[PDB]
Amino acid sequence: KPNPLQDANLCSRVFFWWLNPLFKIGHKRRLEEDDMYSVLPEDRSQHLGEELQGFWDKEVLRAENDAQKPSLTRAIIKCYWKSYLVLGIFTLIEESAKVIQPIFLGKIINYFENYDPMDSVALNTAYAYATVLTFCTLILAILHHLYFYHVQCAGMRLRVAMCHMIYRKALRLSNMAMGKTTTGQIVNLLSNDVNKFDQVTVFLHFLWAGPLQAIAVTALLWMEIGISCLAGMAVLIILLPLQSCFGKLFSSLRSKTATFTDARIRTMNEVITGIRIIKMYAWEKSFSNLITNLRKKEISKILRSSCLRGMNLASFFSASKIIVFVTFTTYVLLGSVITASRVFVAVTLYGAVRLTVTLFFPSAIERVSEAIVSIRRIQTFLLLDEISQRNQGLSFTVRPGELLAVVGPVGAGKSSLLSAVLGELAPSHGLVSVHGRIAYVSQQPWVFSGTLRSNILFGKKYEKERYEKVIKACALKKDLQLLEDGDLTVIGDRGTTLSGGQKARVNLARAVYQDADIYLLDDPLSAVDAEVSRHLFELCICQILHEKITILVTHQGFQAYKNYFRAGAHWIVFIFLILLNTAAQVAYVLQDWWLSYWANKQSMLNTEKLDLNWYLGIYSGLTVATVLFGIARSLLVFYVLVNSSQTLHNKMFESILKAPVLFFDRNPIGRILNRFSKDIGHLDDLLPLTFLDFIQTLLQVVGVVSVAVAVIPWIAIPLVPLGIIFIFLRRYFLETSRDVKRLESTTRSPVFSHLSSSLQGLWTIRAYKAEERCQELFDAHQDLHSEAWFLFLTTSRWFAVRLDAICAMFVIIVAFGSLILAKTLDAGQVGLALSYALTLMGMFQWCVRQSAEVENMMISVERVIEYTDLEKEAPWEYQKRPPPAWPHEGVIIFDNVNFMYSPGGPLVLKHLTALIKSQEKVGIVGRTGAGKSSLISALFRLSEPEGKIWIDKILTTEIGLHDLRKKMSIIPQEPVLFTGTMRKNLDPFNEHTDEELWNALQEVQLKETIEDLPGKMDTELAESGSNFSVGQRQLVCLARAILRKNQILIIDEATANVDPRTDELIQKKIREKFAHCTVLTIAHRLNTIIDSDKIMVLDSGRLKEYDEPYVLLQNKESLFYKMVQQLGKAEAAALTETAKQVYFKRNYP
Ligand SMILES: CC(C)CCC[C@@H](C)[C@H]1CC[C@H]2[C@@H]3CC=C4C[C@@H](OC(=O)CCC(=O)O)CC[C@]4(C)[C@H]3CC[C@]12C
Ligand SMILES: CC(C)CCC[C@@H](C)[C@H]1CC[C@H]2[C@@H]3CC=C4C[C@@H](OC(=O)CCC(=O)O)CC[C@]4(C)[C@H]3CC[C@]12C
Ligand SMILES: CC(C)CCC[C@@H](C)[C@H]1CC[C@H]2[C@@H]3CC=C4C[C@@H](OC(=O)CCC(=O)O)CC[C@]4(C)[C@H]3CC[C@]12C
Ligand SMILES: CC(C)CCC[C@@H](C)[C@H]1CC[C@H]2[C@@H]3CC=C4C[C@@H](OC(=O)CCC(=O)O)CC[C@]4(C)[C@H]3CC[C@]12C
Ligand SMILES: CC(C)CCC[C@@H](C)[C@H]1CC[C@H]2[C@@H]3CC=C4C[C@@H](O)CC[C@]4(C)[C@H]3CC[C@]12C
Ligand SMILES: CC(C)CCC[C@@H](C)[C@H]1CC[C@H]2[C@@H]3CC=C4C[C@@H](O)CC[C@]4(C)[C@H]3CC[C@]12C
Ligand SMILES: CC(C)CCC[C@@H](C)[C@H]1CC[C@H]2[C@@H]3CC=C4C[C@@H](O)CC[C@]4(C)[C@H]3CC[C@]12C
Repeated sequence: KPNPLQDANLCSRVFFWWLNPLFKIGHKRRLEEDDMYSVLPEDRSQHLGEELQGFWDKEVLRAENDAQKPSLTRAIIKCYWKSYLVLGIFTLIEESAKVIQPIFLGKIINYFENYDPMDSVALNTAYAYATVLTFCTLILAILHHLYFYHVQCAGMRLRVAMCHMIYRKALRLSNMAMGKTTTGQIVNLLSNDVNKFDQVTVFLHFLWAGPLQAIAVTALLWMEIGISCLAGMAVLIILLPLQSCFGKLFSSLRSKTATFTDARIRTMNEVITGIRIIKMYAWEKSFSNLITNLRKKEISKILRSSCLRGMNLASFFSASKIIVFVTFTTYVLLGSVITASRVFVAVTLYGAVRLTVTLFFPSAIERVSEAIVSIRRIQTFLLLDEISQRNQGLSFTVRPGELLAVVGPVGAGKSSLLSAVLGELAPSHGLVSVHGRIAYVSQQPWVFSGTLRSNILFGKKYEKERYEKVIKACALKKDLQLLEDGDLTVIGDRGTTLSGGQKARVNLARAVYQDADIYLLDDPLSAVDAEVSRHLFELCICQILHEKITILVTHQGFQAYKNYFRAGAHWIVFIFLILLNTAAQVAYVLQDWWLSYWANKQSMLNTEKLDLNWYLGIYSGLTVATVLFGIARSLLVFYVLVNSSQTLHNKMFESILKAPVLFFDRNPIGRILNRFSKDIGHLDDLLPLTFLDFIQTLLQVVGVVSVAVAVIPWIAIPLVPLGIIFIFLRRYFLETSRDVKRLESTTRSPVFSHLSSSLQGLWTIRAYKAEERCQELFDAHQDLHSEAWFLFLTTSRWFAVRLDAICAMFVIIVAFGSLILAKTLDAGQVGLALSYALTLMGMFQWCVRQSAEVENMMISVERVIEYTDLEKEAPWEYQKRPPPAWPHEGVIIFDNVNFMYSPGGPLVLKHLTALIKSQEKVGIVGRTGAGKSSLISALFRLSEPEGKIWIDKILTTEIGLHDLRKKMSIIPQEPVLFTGTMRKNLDPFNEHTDEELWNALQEVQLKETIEDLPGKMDTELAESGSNFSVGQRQLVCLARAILRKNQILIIDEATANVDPRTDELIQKKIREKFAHCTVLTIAHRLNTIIDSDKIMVLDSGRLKEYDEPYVLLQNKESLFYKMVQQLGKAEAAALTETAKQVYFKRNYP
């Protein structure tokens, strides 16, 4: 993949003319990894890493010789100073041009001030000054992009070399070092701490170009207006601590909102995870109340932070107005007069120095601080003790052809012995002599990123016959056939596409194919079956390894915007907001126009004087109006958008609380929580800020264009082509930038994956001498990502060059049409128009970038609105409320009941017809998934069933959901305890008394177990009772059932893996607590339901038998007797005897 940048001229490199085919291809179709350009030889990972490693080694040697600490910063400087000096030269030139061009602007205005229609030498000099101004504009607009690309490439090179050296160090760390650190510390310092180097170089040269530019601008201002510049300079200086305090207060406000956002997200996770149980118990109202309280508490602080951010933006908007106001107020109060040549030179110089002071210097300070911190961290990492290069009283030897075996309990030291053999255990005393290639198998299987064939090869050359022999010996044919691509299938991190046995088999195959002199195996057959383990142990060891040293360890659009804005406030508020923004921009421009009018009226004079009171009063009024309107616009925009976010969140949460269980079955929990964690997070604190910034910048651009058009009406003619070209160019760019932005995102993850895999299997990597091959693989992975970072930089520069070309064409048109039509213009108009044209720079590009960011961020709004209108089940309440004691008896009649999880899916129940008399015990038996689990769903109307179900001669489908689910108790398979007090977990609605709760706890025998915590019952618990036992949770649910005290009770899978003592306790309490309540039990074991009055028999969703268990046991052809006989003989006899005893005791007293 040749890189056309290698064969480009200087003219083709300044304008990025070599990137056109890529944009054409991206416009035609989509871009893949085959469409990228290979990196230049000077940008390869190995080259940069080796250079920086040599410099760092020299620095470390010098520091050790001089007996002091080494400096990674000093090494980096000594490496990159030569290449970073020339960028300093060009930034010096750029800042010089920025400072210089106001002088020629003022000279053009001065020509306009002494207009003589007959003189031509003055006109020629004015044309020359305009030409020099255009040259400065072209220097600032054209070459800056190549300069910026080189500046960013320097930081990219620094980051790549950093990553290479970090990986090289991490590949040889000692065991004590690995014990001190973790596998996450190495990953994070390369995933987030090395990215500071991409941004440190952009602002690195402003630390000396900020103060110098400020001093030069102050000197020029003193030359122009005099001592009056000190007021503007004082305001500009004061602007820095104000911003520092704003930041220090916003951070404090945000750290207080985070503590509520986290609690809200945790509660959301809990309710989403336990949605079936919450719907079963009808507690959605309580959870809604809790979430509403938390959301309101978070929203208050979000409102405070939004107000602070709006004030910050208003201050940024009106700072220039305030500076110019104070400067010229003192200028005219000291006794001088106002002229257009000086006013609009001071304005331009103040604008330049204001951008420099308020943005570039603080950004440089912050990024340099972060970079220094990161360099300190990396220097700390690069100095841990490393393994020395190979130059109780264990003493044994092993010869080739000997299958040594070690058998012992866990913790004996077999793994430690193998590590000592490999050299991992440092010999405190004794001597270990190991010579030759060593093959090692770790206890835990390890598979690195790549394919199965690549994993087996481990970098070795592929051989067909050897690979086939190894595969056949390892019995991997079935595992290969299990995959789609066979042996070429890509295995993900931790083998997500395979199993543990498959990973172990692949590792064994790789070890065998490596063909080492010494073979070491650790726990090979523990995680696999019997036949495969025997086949391995025989035909891959006793024959293959019979000639090798062996040691073995064995154990055997537009609607989106419309809805987003309509959710915020009524359309009248939108009209008022539009008017407010328009008035703010109008006043902002009218202040400058008033300065121009003052200059013109002073010039057209005569001694007569000007009304200072009048002019200064109108000036101050315009400034005050500008400031107030900016503040109002910012506050109103923030309030409206935050209210929109709040309303959207409320509607979405209310809709998802009522969505049926099918929606939660179809969607994963993480996907559900993403729209409450990330999308709402955007809508709450980033979209309003981005929207307000974009609106501000767009209105400023419109104001500049409007001033230019108003001064010279003919400028509206080239504007139509300049806008059409801009629209088409933006479409053309965005058709490829969005494809490039994802390549650099999906190519970054393999680096971290390889890092994690190499860290995990570091012992296996070092067992063989194949570590340079892993270094080369890491180099290739890093090259594949620097291959897309290159395009990310170059396409952005490509777009910026053409945007700057359009802006510079506009500036040139203004500056030359002013002189062409000089017979009708005057100094004030010319100065105003030309100064605004000069300010258009940077503003245009920032507006475009902010528009792109807003369009990117609207996806969260689209997702939130999509979840806002989900499906809704039957309402919780109906018009006809039931009698207060509708559970009179509990007789339940099923008549022609067909139930399916989803419409159009396979059926589960087929024509169920049965009757359940009050106060009887019913057992349910059958196959797993054969309709046993759908009975509770049909009875609780989780999915609306087909047919008629009668409870006390009332139809279930005729009464509301909350008026039905609340009157029948449920005991789930796995009980869940919700976060909160025991009082909350036993009675969320507070419908009972403390004495009743204590009585229930005594009945379930947790009262004594509870009354020893620091709190009586209000102790906070962990997620789903992590500090409690399964039996404890079951008894808590039993206490819930007793407290509810409903006539109908249903148990589903009571005991699965609980201790027999708690099982017997639960069974006896269930039997002796609910004598007068109808109980339906769905049990997977026949011991618990042997004494039931009747047993339901289900066969593939068909009701087969409905009679007494003894009667069914009498018939041998009955399904119940067959399932009994499957259990055994003695247990079957005991169950039959128990059924006979129950039948005799009940029916025949
Ligand atoms: C980005 C910057 C560093 C490059 C732009 C050039 C500048 C270094 C400036 C500084 C002083 C300027 C000069 C100052 C005064 C004049 C006199 C002026 O008037 C004439 O000599 C008459 C011209 C004519 O008759 O056409 C022409 C422009 C010129 C040479 C200027 C040309 C541009 C100069 C060299
Ligand atoms: C007219 C020109 C030549 C003046 C140049 C400006 C320097 C006198 C100052 C301005 C900003 C300063 C930097 C601001 C921030 C930092 C980070 C800071 O790093 C630390 O050692 C502190 C740890 C941390 O940053 O958390 C101190 C040095 C340094 C590079 C400073 C070095 C001296 C600098 C370049
Ligand atoms: C885009 C729209 C909806 C914004 C609001 C309307 C503006 C386009 C109007 C409202 C008031 C207008 C101003 C009202 C009066 C004048 C005086 C006028 O002064 C002169 O040049 C003549 C001298 C004189 O007025 O005696 C210049 C235009 C200006 C500033 C107008 C500029 C255009 C303004 C700001
Ligand atoms: C002459 C200039 C100042 C324009 C006049 C416009 C004002 C009449 C409007 C425009 C912006 C409005 C403000 C926009 C945003 C806010 C924040 C908003 O939220 C809060 O302060 C919290 C309210 C709560 O928590 O209930 C309350 C209304 C308020 C002050 C508005 C009050 C009325 C304002 C100042
Ligand atoms: C006196 C009138 C005629 C104008 C004379 C031009 C003078 C003032 C110009 C010419 C060269 C200019 C300097 C060129 C280079 C730089 C370095 C830059 O980082 C800050 C601005 C600064 C320091 C400029 C300040 C202004 C400057 C000294
Ligand atoms: C506050 C913004 C939104 C709009 C109001 C702008 C006001 C403050 C400005 C803009 C245009 C100005 C007017 C422009 C021209 C003249 C003609 C002169 O013989 C008397 C003053 C008068 C009439 C000015 C008074 C102040 C003025 C009305
Ligand atoms: C951003 C949008 C919504 C509103 C911005 C409108 C502003 C920037 C425009 C609209 C009308 C314009 C004015 C129209 C007419 C003149 C007279 C001319 O001799 C000097 C400029 C001046 C005074 C213009 C200054 C800029 C102006 C006030």
